[PDB]
Amino acid sequence: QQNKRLITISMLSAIAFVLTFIKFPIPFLPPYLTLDFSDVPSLLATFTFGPVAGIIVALVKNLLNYLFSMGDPVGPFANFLAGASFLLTAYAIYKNKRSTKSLITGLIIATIVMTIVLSILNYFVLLPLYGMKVIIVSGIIPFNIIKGIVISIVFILLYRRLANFLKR
Amino acid sequence: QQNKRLITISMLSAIAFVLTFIKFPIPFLPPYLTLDFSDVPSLLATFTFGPVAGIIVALVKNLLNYLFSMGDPVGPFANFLAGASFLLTAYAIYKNKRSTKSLITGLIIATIVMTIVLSILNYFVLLPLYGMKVIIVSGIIPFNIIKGIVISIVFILLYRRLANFLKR
Ligand SMILES: Cc1cc2nc3c(=O)[nH]c(=O)nc-3n(C[C@H](O)[C@H](O)[C@H](O)CO)c2cc1C
Ligand SMILES: Cc1cc2nc3c(=O)[nH]c(=O)nc-3n(C[C@H](O)[C@H](O)[C@H](O)CO)c2cc1C
Repeated sequence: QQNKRLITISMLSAIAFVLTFIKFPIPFLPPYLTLDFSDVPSLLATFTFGPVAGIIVALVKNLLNYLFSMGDPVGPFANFLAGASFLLTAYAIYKNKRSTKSLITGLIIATIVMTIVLSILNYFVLLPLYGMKVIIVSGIIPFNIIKGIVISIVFILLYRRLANFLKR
Repeated sequence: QQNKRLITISMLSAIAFVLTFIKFPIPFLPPYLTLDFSDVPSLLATFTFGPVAGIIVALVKNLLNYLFSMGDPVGPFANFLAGASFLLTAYAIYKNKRSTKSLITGLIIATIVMTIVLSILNYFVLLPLYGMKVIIVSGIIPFNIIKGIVISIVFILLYRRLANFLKR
């Protein structure tokens, strides 16, 4: 039971960690911003268990990616922050009344939050990925948008294909 | 707490799943027997939490490997059985009185069990990896032995290098 939740959380983290390495920077946009579906399983986790289940996934994926894809000891962090802010608000919307109309709108406000909060913390995190400008933040945002959207599209498709033997 | 256990179990499963693909059949021995350290983290899991924590890891690693490295819908199973039999007895030895002397001997009896039980179930599982002879079982055993040993050596080294800031 508790163990059933734990087992699946683990599987989702495994797949996420994997997809962590299938990253591919965006044309015309900065390359420290890479983009992967290490976040889609984070979302299946959250719309199956808690948002806490979700956060566990975004978090474990990022830690592992840290040790290994090291040399970028911040990138991991930004990827977590986006993951969690977005998954949190998106759940903090699909949470309330009803479902599907709510899920999708939860994803739209989700990417909007994510982009805001991250363009903010990016004006106090782009600096430490010097350790390891405004025009830079307007290479940032365009990115965040597409991540929001695309993760949403992919998530949505798969979450759909759960109807299969979720029932039928 | 419960969540701390769950987090680390997840990390260990992620690393295991990964190491699942770094496999490399043994010279002079059959090639459906591949050999990987997808089992070492299973062991760190068990000598840190339950043997149940251990089994969760050997199990999640094998499931994922199933879906993906499919085409071998039995290999996954045999890898689980070895993993669990060995990790189980090895813990069912380091469990009792004292530690280190017990840990190592737990690994010795562990590989001896694993080899026995698997050469057994292999005389009623080599057949279904036709679906998907005695001389074959004496390409099997020599394998099982080296897996026991080598996993043990590797496990032992790493488990050691936990002294670092496990304390100092
Ligand atoms: C400086 C820096 C900024 C990042 N900003 C974002 C971001 O704003 N949104 C996002 O989804 N991922 C972001 N990432 C994550 C990036 O896609 C991923 O962590 C890669 O591992 C970086 O190589 C950022 C990474 C770095 C290093
Ligand atoms: C027919 C068959 C027998 C196997 N026997 C063993 C075994 O005896 N011991 C072991 O540790 N792994 C065994 N494996 C696991 C193998 O190393 C791994 O799971 C690969 O996925 C097989 O291609 C076996 C796999 C197959 C297909």
